[PDB]
Amino acid sequence: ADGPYSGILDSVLDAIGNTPMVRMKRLAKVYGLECDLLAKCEFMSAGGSVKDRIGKAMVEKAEREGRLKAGDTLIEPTSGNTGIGLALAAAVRGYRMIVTMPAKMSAEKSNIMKCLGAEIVRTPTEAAWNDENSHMGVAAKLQRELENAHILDQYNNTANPMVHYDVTAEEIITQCDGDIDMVVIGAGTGGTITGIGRKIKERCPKCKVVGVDPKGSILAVPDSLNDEKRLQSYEVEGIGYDFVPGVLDRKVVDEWVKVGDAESFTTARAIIRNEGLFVGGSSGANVWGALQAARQLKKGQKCVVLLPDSSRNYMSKFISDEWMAEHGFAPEDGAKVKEREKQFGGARIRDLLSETGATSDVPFVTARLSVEDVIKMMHETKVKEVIVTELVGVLSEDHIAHSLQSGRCAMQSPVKDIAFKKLAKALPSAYLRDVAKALDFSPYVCVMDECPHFLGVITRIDLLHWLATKQ
Amino acid sequence: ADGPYSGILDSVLDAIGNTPMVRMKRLAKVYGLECDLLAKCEFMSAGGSVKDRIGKAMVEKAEREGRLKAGDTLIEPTSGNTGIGLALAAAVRGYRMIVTMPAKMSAEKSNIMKCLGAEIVRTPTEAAWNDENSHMGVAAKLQRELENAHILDQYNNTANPMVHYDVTAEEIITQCDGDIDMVVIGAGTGGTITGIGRKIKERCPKCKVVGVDPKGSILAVPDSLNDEKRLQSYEVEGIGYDFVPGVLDRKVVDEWVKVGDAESFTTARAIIRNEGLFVGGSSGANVWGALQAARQLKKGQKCVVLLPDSSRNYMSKFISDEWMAEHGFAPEDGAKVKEREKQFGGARIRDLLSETGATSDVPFVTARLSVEDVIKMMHETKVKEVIVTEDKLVGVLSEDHIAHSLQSGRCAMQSPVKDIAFKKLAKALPSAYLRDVAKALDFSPYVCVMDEECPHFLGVITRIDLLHWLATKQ
Ligand SMILES: *Cc1c(COP(=O)(O)O)cnc(C)c1O
Ligand SMILES: *Cc1c(COP(=O)(O)O)cnc(C)c1O
Repeated sequence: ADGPYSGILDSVLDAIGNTPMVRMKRLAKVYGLECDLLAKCEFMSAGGSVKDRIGKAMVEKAEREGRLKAGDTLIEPTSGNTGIGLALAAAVRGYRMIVTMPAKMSAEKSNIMKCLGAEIVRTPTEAAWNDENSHMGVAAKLQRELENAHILDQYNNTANPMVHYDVTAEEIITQCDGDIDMVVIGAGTGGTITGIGRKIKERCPKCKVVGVDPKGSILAVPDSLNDEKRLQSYEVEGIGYDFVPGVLDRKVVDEWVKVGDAESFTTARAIIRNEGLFVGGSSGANVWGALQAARQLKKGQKCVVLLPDSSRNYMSKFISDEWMAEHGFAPEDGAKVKEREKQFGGARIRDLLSETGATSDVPFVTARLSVEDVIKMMHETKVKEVIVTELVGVLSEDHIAHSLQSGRCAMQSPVKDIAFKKLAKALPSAYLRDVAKALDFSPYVCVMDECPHFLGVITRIDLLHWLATKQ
Repeated sequence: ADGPYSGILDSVLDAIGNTPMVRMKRLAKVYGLECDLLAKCEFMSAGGSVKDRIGKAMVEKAEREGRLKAGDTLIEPTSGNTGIGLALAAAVRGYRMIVTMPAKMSAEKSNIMKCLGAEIVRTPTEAAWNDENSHMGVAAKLQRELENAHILDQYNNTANPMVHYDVTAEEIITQCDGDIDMVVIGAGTGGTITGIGRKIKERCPKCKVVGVDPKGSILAVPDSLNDEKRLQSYEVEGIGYDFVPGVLDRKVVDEWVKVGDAESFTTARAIIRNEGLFVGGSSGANVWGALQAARQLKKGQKCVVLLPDSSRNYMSKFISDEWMAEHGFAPEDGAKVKEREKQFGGARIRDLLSETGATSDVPFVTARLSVEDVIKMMHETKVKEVIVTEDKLVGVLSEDHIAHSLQSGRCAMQSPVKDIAFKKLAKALPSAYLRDVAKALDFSPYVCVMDEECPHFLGVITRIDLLHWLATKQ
């Protein structure tokens, strides 16, 4: 029904948590998983991350003990999500924010906490925690040098594990009705996995707890798992560290699963494709860990896995196939890239223009002609489309007539006002895959932008016609 | 309590909606609005848009009437959000998706609809609806040319308004306990405003219904409100059209408010700054319309405004200050750009290097020196940091990281310097202002001056140096 949100909320802080649990039947069918893979969609919170809970909780704990007054400054090292949570709490309750985060983290997080009025200091990616330039070290320095500064230190604050122990684990227990068999959590600061695993093993001791640690970190036990890649940076952000935080109770976890960046990202893409959950890279890491760990289970029993943050923090980072190509990551089993690679193959627009028989050339105009003369030329030449020379764009007779009737195109007005400005430059050597990719952003694709002696325009409908000629 | 999500959900479609209502006390205090401004945070749905509801429900209607079977293809013209909703519905229930959307719309929508495995064809932005190259006309053509293809036509499908009439407006009424005085809705296809306004006027006739359409659309009544910008393109996505959709009943709405791009985006950033709602531009337009319409209201009464979609669809578009500067929009009264403009002004890094006093040339290394020789030279020169050459510029190296990596088993003594150097860096020049280097420091930890006369760098600059400079002023 409507119990948590049926009322009126005083602020965004009152909208943190209460994240739904969804069954990943399609992904399990894809990967051949017998058990029920449940997903705690923590990325659906108000801040789009699991760290909203610990941010709100640290702020409430600070205010409860009188350790924090209005106008004070908050400094916090984070991979990006705790910074966003604390910036939200500060913008709501009137606190100043100064964030220290490594340069490796995506720019979306920095821009988001900039929109929230948080000063952001960046730290080198390769710097260990001991260094003078670590995000925690720079946080401590800023705390020392600044007046009325505060650091809640999510790496050691007791609120971080205790709140996942109090509300999050209780949420998953109440919705799973107590019957939980396997719990897969990503290992960052470790407060989440500690709290959740402890609270679920208290009331459901038969449940197994497996932690996910990226290849590069030293959080998994024993070190024989880390020796694959020790202290080497990874493209996934949010999980893994070069030290055990105070809130991480490594004795709560039963298994550890090392996951690389490629597997994490391809599993996140598979989640988005098959389930429709806009999740982050750490979610893909956790889901691949679950796919590796829960294979011994059968139907009936349920394995819950966390989805820490949403795609918002990595919109331009890993959703874009170009960045996946620059890193050489397998995009997905079922995706548009491989579909186009299979259907088009090595076909280039030379083959299409030759098999069609387009020995014609689209007429040209000086891009400053009047509507009267261009209408005369369009009616006398019998062709439909025209491209304006110099590129400015394209112009069709239908748009000409409709805009002239719509009161936007006077007869004496220049063509530049009524032309189509969106265009994509191509050349005959380009493959059909790349022009199909470019058509995702531009409606038309003009060729030959040698000499300006292009032949015509190519669009998606022509690609579908080409796909109908073959096969 | 826990009523809607206390159980397990079979799919993502069962997790859309149920969006909470938040009171925007801080934004009202900032803008000086006496009444209670309620915000329906529709952007927090599973798909991050208000169109998730209409997509799910149109698919439910198609399946319930036997008009849709597994394996079929779904085609729909959209500004980006209805496409996302129908793509989620298709990926879950096993349908094929082909989307037609104008090129004006953001690239994040295109990329995310590619992630759901949907074919995406674009249409020219300046194309009128009568053109055969418009998204709706191209969708009709694709339906004509393809087998088992269907168009649900959110512009004419009666599910679109009736869902907001059935569930969304009921949610608003239950959350407001019936007492609603004003309701402000953005006018795109017109389904949401029609449905919600009708359902509230049925149960709360005292409630006024105000519609928001961008300057450029012709949905306002009378036409004297459009003559500002007749059929002029706008940057906001989701609201306004060049024709009245079949679902929009313009008689349901009482007032109309025109909003431009600049006001919409400035109000969206102000919402993000003061309330903490990662929301989109059309919501800023709606909130500006509400601020201009409910000014006459007094304390106690409630003015409800809908926020259709989230910032995810405009992450790189309007959250980034660079693009808003490219379009010349006032970012916000209180923001980092104007704060730095005020605190720093026209100050350049030469003033900082002169006031502190550099009179020095930072040590330099060939970036292939052994750790033995670099530690020897650093101890003999007494300096702390060093800059390493090409193996362009590679970066900086500090003795702290040297020692800590050496003991960490990551720095051999015979290893090259490039292993331990910092690879994130930003190129600067003495003439650069403090504001631009402060902006660049948001992405790079270090900033080196005068890179590539002669390659004679004068020093390295960090945020702490800017704070120390601000400590010499008041
Ligand atoms: C915080 C976070 C996690 C989980 O970290 P914990 O320390 O275990 O709470 C996972 N992924 C991302 C991206 C995160 O930001
Ligand atoms: C669709 C949409 C609207 C309005 O849609 P209606 O159905 O006409 O209410 C507003 N903003 C955005 C971003 C949209 O996508």
